[PDB]
Amino acid sequence: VDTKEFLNHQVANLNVFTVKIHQIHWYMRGHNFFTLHEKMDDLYSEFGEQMDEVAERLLAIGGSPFSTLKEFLENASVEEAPYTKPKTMDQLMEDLVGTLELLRDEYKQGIELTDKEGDDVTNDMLIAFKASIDKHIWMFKAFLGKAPLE
Amino acid sequence: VDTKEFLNHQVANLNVFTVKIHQIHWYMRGHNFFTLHEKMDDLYSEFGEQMDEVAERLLAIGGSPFSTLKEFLENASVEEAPYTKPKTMDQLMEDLVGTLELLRDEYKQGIELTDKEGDDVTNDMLIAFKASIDKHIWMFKAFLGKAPLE
Amino acid sequence: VDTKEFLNHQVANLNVFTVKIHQIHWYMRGHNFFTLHEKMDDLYSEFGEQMDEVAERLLAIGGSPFSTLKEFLENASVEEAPYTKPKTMDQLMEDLVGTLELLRDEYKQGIELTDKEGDDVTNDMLIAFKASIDKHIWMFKAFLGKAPLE
Amino acid sequence: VDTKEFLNHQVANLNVFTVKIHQIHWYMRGHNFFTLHEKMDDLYSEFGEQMDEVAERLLAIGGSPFSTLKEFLENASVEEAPYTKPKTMDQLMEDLVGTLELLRDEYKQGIELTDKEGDDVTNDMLIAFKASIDKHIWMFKAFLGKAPLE
Amino acid sequence: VDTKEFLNHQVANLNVFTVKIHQIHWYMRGHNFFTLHEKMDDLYSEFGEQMDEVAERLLAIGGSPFSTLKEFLENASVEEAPYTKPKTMDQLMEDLVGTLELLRDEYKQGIELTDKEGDDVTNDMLIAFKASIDKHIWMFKAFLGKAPLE
Amino acid sequence: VDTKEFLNHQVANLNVFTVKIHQIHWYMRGHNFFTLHEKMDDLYSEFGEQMDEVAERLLAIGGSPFSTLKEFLENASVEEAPYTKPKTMDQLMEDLVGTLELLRDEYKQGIELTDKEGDDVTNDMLIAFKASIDKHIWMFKAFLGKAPLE
Amino acid sequence: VDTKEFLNHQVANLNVFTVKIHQIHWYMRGHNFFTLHEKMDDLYSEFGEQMDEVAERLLAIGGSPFSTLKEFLENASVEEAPYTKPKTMDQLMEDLVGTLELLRDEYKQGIELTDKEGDDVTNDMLIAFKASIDKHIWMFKAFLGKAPLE
Amino acid sequence: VDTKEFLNHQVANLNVFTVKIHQIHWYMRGHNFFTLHEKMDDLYSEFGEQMDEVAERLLAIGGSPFSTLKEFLENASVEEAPYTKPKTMDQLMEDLVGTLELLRDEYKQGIELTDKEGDDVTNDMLIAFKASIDKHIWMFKAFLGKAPLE
Amino acid sequence: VDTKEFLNHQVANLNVFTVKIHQIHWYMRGHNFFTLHEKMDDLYSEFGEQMDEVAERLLAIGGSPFSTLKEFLENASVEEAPYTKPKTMDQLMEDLVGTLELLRDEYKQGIELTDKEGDDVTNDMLIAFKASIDKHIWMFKAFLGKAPLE
Amino acid sequence: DTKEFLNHQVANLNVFTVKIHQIHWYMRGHNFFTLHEKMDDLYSEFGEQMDEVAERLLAIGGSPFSTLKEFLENASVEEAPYTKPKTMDQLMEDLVGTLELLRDEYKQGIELTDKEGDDVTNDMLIAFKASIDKHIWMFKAFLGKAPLE
Amino acid sequence: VDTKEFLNHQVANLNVFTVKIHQIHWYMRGHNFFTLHEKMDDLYSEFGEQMDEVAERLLAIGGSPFSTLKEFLENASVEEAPYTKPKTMDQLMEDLVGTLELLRDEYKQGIELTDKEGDDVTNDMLIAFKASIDKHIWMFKAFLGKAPLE
Amino acid sequence: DTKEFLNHQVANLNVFTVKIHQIHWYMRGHNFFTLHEKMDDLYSEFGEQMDEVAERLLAIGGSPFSTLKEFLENASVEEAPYTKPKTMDQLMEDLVGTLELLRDEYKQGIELTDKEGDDVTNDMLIAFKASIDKHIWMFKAFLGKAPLE
Repeated sequence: VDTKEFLNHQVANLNVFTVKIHQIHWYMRGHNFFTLHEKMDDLYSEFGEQMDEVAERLLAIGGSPFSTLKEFLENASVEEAPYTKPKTMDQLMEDLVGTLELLRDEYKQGIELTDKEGDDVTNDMLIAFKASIDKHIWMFKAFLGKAPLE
Repeated sequence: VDTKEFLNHQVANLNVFTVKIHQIHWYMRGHNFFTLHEKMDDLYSEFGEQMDEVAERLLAIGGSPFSTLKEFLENASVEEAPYTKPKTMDQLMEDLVGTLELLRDEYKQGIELTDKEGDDVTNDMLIAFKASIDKHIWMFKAFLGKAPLE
Repeated sequence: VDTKEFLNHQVANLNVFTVKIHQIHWYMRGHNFFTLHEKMDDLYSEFGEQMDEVAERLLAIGGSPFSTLKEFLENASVEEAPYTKPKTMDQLMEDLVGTLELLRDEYKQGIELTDKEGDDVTNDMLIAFKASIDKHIWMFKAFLGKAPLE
Repeated sequence: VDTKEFLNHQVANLNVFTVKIHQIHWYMRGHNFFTLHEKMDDLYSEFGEQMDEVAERLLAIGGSPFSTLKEFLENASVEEAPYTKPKTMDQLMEDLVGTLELLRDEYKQGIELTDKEGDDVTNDMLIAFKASIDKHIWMFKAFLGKAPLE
Repeated sequence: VDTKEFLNHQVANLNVFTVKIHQIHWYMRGHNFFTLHEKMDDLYSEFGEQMDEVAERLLAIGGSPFSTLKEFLENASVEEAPYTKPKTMDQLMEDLVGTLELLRDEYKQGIELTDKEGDDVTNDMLIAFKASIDKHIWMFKAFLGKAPLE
Repeated sequence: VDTKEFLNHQVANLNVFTVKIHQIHWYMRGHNFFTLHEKMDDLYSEFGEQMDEVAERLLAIGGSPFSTLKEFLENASVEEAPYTKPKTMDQLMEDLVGTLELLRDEYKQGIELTDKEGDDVTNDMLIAFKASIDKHIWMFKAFLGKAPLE
Repeated sequence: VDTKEFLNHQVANLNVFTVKIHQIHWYMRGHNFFTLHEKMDDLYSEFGEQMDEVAERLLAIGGSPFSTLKEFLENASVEEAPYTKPKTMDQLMEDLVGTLELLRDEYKQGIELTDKEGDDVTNDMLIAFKASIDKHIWMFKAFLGKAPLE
Repeated sequence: VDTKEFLNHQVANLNVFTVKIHQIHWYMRGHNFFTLHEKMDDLYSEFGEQMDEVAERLLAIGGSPFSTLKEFLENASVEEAPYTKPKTMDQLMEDLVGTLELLRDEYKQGIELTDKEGDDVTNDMLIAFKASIDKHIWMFKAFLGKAPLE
Repeated sequence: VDTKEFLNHQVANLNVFTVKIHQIHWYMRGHNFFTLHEKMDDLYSEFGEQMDEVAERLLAIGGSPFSTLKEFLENASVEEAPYTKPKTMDQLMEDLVGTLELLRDEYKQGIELTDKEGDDVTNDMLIAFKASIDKHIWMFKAFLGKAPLE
Repeated sequence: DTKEFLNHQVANLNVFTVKIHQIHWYMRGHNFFTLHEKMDDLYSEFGEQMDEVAERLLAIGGSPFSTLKEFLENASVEEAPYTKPKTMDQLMEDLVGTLELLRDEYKQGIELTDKEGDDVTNDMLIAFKASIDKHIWMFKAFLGKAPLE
Repeated sequence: VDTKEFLNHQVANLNVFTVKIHQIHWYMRGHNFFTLHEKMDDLYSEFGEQMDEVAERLLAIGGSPFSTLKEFLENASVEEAPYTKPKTMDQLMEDLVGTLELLRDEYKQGIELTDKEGDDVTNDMLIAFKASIDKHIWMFKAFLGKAPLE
Repeated sequence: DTKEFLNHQVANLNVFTVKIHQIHWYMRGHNFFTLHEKMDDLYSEFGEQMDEVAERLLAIGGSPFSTLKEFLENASVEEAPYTKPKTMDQLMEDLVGTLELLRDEYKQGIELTDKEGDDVTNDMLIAFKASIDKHIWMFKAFLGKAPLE
């Protein structure tokens, strides 16, 4: 697996993720609704920007980003489920935290990979994104009454 | 079809549409690249906001929006295709104009539908969206050297 | 009943309502105090502006808005009660949602009435207000762990 | 008359009207000069925008807007007279109020017309403009010490 | 009388007063309509904020603010009258100046009282409010062609 | 021709010119549509401001500005034609550049005239406007692939 | 008389003038109070800036600006009188207009003088200031129901 | 104690207090994490500013503020404890409320002290700070479901 | 002396003081020119606003402010001298510090006076001004290498 | 070493910004307005790169070139007088070429500073290269070409 | 020493350092007082932000930041001394520059350590902070007339 | 003529902005922060003068110099490499000197364009000179000197 395949894989991942953030944003209920609803708006913007930047980096290294929902589903390792049963706020936030941890570890693989391949720019980009992702994992786990690595 | 089903269909449509806008945004080449590149960012934001407002309206009337790429693919009438053969700027803009016209005509059907069901709010929302889509159809058709309805 | 009497009635209702928003704003306690306190400031501004526009529209059609607390009490259908026994955040929010539902249904009546008398402008105004009120009913009921319209 | 002809007619009307607004802006005298001078600047921008939006709407439905002073004079029903003998602030404001009432009633006819032809977007646009015109008529008639419908 | 009762009394007074400002804002006519209309918006905001700070200060000292129109009418010393006969701009402004003078003198009483009970914070708050009210009395009486305190 | 009549003549010119800018704005088609569409918006604001400043200067020197479309048509040397046969983007831009060169030359005569009459203020004003016009001629001729003085 | 003496004379003049503007600002009474009071704030700032720029220009040409009230009184041709008798709004505005006309004519002498002396920078500065002064003379005379040169 | 010693003591207190605010900011967990996390950012800035202003006031009256952590620990009466065992949101907020009450009462003593020594400026400064502290105590006690003085 | 006479004396003082600030602003030379030049602009604005607020307070309590340079010269205790012999930056700053100390001590006398006359508003106003002056005395004395009270 | 490289890039970046102005002044064609404003943007961005590089060189104890003579004597970027405007595609080709030169030279600087343990200068150059790569994609797309083409 | 302990040690360092910046801010005297006073304000904000970011990073990797002055004193290697004997501006700046060089070198060890442990995020963060610190050392040493590495 | 003058000032202004950067990078002393930011301000202002002059030259049918070589060959402003930082007073003396040179040359351009009937270029140069005179007063005051001294 090389840099282009990793960035394209993350394009698929991030599209599935922003749709998931919309799902939480729309279906959440409970006493933390206002704060976590606005917060999901913030996350949607942030990872939409991550997605645009990953696609633009892929383009800049001569790659071709996935650009259809078909390709995003076919290639993403992030998972999604239709919202049938009502979920508690904690359950939605655990789904979010799980996806954030997936994206963190996959980005770690991308950082190591781009280091071996000598792609310093992509490396730096992935590191910055991971920094934000770690911050979120800490904050949302704090919401869940848990330690970041718990 | 009723109002809830129509709005949900438009949620699917707009997700497919915004990803299509991203496709044009990433893969376009030619002398108009900078202008239409920024223009695609603007359209992405605008129809992202349309989708947000449609989903929020569907929520406010007791509906349940589609919230996965699987559901969007299963329900959208907007057509997507992976970017394989290279396309000219005029060709990408013709795809954009085509989907805008589809959304226009479906929005007209939704306006008549909601006006028949007595949902005044959704009616007004759809009319505002159509106002904007008609403007975009005029402008992009002008870019293509054509009259709006031609 | 005609358009003028309806708008004036809503002047009375909206004054009683903004004062109610102040009651909730001042007397609320519980873990969501900070978020819901700011939220009540927002609602006070929003419905203060709704009240200003209803009065200005009433003036523009040749009407005379109620302009004293006495007239407001005499004509408003929104009910107010002095704050004697402590209420929980959920009790205050249920009162708020109740008044929002009252305003939604009465605004629906005004939309139908103004559409019957051929007052297009007042109709459009009430429809925009109802759009926002429906949004609020969804969000606050979501705060209460309930579906909108439930 | 149909929708296209009506919109074009209002383009001519709005050009004659904005020029009249400039006339009052330039020639007014009296103790309310500073307030009403700035106010005329505001109206000039607002009705310049109405004109731009009416023309863009006309373009979007396949029409061809008038685009010369000759066509405006030949087609406008708004009436203009060169400033000759000095006029009082109340006289100029009466001219403005009269033209505003002309535009109000003609917009009423257009709202009915677009409602008959099923042009929902143009109907909504004209309704918004009429809301603003009604507000202005109330305020300027108040300036003249008169009721909005007096 | 003590500090809590005074602040609550001013809650009632300021609610009756802001509604009065709305009455003047809506019903005014004459050559100064535009300037005094905007000015009334400013006063409504300013004394709305004074009312919010008086209530928040009352809460902060362990008091319970009046929070209904009924309590406001029952306890406020500011007098309100329904708008039946037309009033001139000068009559409305004289009513406004009168209520400002009432508030000035009562605030003077509260400054002396709170200085007597050792409530430094409430004293400082009332003194700032009186500073502004005195400024308003000067300016509006100047509008009336009169000296302040005359 | 003296200074007052020169400024009034330019009031007419600038009114016919801004309407022409609107014509180009509305009827343009082709690949440069978006950039030149916004650019025409900018030019309309700028030359509207020049016109307002010219009229205010005419007022300040004891003049009486033209304030009707009839006066503008009778006195303007700028040429207008209703948009009948379709024109290319280069043709509309060549019309615009032509009118700009007309305004440049007439302003040159106004600068010489005002220097002759000792009108330092109007001289300075016309020089500033001419600076702007010269820049516009350079940029639009560069757009047309032409030298500024070509 | 040379450039330095003229600029220093205008430093004295402008200081006396800004104090006069404060006088009008403080002592004015009448129905135009709010507009003309704020307007005097605007004028105070504008001519304070003229004064700073004249002094900085004098410094830049090797001169030494007056910098005491003593020097301002001893050198200014603008006149001032203590406010003893109450004046009407029109009387204050006539005093202002008179001072503006004095400053206009003296600036005209400075423009001619700096032209003969070849001081283009000071010339341009004085011309810009005069442009504003003419605009004010027109506007304030319009307030007085008079033509600018009347 | 005199004014200088009191102000220096409050410098030490405010440094210990801001560090405590950071402690709560970092270690909080629970469903209100996002709101109270931002809230702690706000308090950290506000009380950082109180500290800066207290120190600058101390400098202005000829005192010498503590300027090392050692002096802060040796002189502060605010008490700090390292975060060891996990604490609930209510436990941390109780610590904050307690420290706020300590600062409130000590500020009361300082207001009396500066009032005795005739230090009007420091008296006023401490009164403003106490107003803010009283507001915070009301709000945070409301968060804990308690009355401000309970 | 009473409150009105004191405030009027301070109007005279502050006019002389702001002109002195302008003198330092124009004539200063040395390595600190840029910093102290901007600093003088800031002080000019600040004490200009002090003078505005003092005059407005004098108006609000029924007084009549001095409004000519003649009256300011006749009544101010602040000393001005024409700039003849060149002065160093330290010397100009010592003049500034001297006048700031004069205003401080006179403001202390006014604070005691107004507190004795029971004018709480003017008392608070003067205390705020003294707070700022004490800060400035600290900073400029620090610039001069001195302790505040030295 | 690192100092020699950064100073070289000061010269390169001064020649480059002057060239950006050259394109800004001499461009003609239907894309004039968009690319004219675009050249303003590029001039700001690489003006800032140049300032930031010089500040880094100073921060590590170096002395930046600060005269046009030193820039000409040291820069590897190439400039040519325009008599003459050239087509828009020609100017964009020149710009893309200089961008690729700066990209590759910056890559050499990243490797150099990595070997020398200058983490800060390494990070700075990586950030600049990220932007330069984006520009190469966009201007190459303008020219109807793939990025690495 | 590992990454968690390194970051915590830097939390202590940055707290002692910001308090030191406050010391310099408060006690500085001399001709450069104003510029360096504001500059110390800026440094305090910047290094406060570095400290907050370091603690948030420590939290994100499963660490527990020091959160008391006692922990800061016991763990910080940055040196502080109470301000007793007066110091010159160059002495305070030399203390500041010294602490900056300490932080630069300790951050260099943290960069090497984090590179060793594979902590790409913390590595990148420390590099950004070190970039800023290197710039500050250059600028402050230039202020002291010294070379950066001198 | 006017075109020759404006193009000469393009060269002058490019040499000047590079010199402003030179002062910005090499200054040391107690006034470092104020004059460092001040040099940022001057670089922006004369950068804009340079752009505006070039745009005027284009607007009158000229072709601006657009390479460092042309700037060196045509500019009357003088530059010297700094090895070497120099005192703050020395850098400010150099700056004031270039400002006076630009002032006098701009005066010649005002007279020239006045004789040639180019009112626009005349007004532009007069505005620039106004600013340059203000700067000469302020920097001369910084040096403890009278403006025309």
